[PDB]
Amino acid sequence: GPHSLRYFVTAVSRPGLGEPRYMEVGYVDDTEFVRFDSDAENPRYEPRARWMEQEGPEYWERETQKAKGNEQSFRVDLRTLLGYYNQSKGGSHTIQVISGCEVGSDGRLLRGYQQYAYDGCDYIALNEDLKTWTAADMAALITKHKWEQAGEAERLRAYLEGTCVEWLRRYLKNGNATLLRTDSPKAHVTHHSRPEDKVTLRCWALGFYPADITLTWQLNGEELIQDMELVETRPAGDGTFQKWASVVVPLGKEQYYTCHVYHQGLPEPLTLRWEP
Amino acid sequence: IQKTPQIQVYSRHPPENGKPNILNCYVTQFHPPHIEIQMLKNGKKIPKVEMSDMSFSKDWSFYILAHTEFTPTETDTYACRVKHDSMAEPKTVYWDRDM
Amino acid sequence: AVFNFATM
Repeated sequence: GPHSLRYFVTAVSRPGLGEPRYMEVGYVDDTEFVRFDSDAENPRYEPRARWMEQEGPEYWERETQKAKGNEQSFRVDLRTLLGYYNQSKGGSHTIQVISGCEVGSDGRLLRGYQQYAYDGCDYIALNEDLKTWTAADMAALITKHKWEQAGEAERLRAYLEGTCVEWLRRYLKNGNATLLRTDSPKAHVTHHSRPEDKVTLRCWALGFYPADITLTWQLNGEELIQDMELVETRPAGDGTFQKWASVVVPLGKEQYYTCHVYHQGLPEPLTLRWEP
Repeated sequence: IQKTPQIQVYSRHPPENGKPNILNCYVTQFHPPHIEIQMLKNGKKIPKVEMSDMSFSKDWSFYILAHTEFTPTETDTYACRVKHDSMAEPKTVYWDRDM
Repeated sequence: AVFNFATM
């Protein structure tokens, strides 16, 4: 299938309490592989997956210096954006960026992206063409114009088509036994009483990688998406994921409901019911 | 924007007494990013707690995982207490073994 | 592997 290299970066001011906190977290398909955090005892880029330990000290020193440079850059940005928005120096504010690329199974670029947010709202973003920017407001129009004079977009484009994709392939190769694996979901059903002669059936899926999964409830063959509680798929602390979907059904009728679990790790979708 | 954290508590494996496991507290859909997450065993702070899987969704709200190794016991109570600007007081979510 | 970000 396709794969992706993604960085989530945040800088958040805290007036009165020193310099902004700056964080970079990197992912290859749903697994955390690197991290920078300005509040660490010693702020350096560090591995977050065992396969990255193979990268030598030149990798770690380069990425560390890049991250410290990015930190100062975002510190300036925070000051700048107080000016654009006519805001005071006493409040805390947040810049977020998502930056990365996806390649298809042939190892070629499918899409690149770089989007920024300020205080939780769209700010500026590179378009799919990798040539122009969409500014969400007029503060961001100032940025758009600065970035257009500086050739920022072809600079970014060159990273996305060049460095980003080339490092993704490297990571997928060096970490293939972790990244290219599939852990199949193991599933079960729990049962809970409700008032009014009804019952919650909850279908659980545990232990799976990658994160993409689909849980449905059925009755005769109709999917009951119209009466389903669920949680977003979530990490379980060891590089695998979990999910549940529930449905409310009449007491004594729970044997006609089936949970179905769809995952790329499974040779065929799982089917199960409540076990009394 | 202000967004209240959704707090979810769960083990990696179905919980069996005497059997090593991982307790998780996923704290999601929140803004602004400043947050305090404490995992508790019998009302007391668990000292060895790894933070991980920090990210954000399409709408920019923050997600992060707190997790720790543990061995369940019938009598032990586990929970996760979160302080965030969106909430006047700390919200605790308790681990529900039977969920 | 990460980008060097520009100032706004």
